Amino acid sequence: KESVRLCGLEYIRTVIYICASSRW
Amino acid sequence: QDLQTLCCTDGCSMTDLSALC
Repeated sequence: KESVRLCGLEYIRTVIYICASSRW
Repeated sequence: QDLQTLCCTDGCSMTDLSALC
């Protein structure tokens, strides 16, 4: 189990980025 | 224990984030 470690803002920023890109 | 919370410990994969998308 190896993944990226995002904390709060870092996580949210990465999530919204992917979510937005997938909507574009 | 939370997905975002444990992300600062265990970590979340790109795929996992896509599931949230």
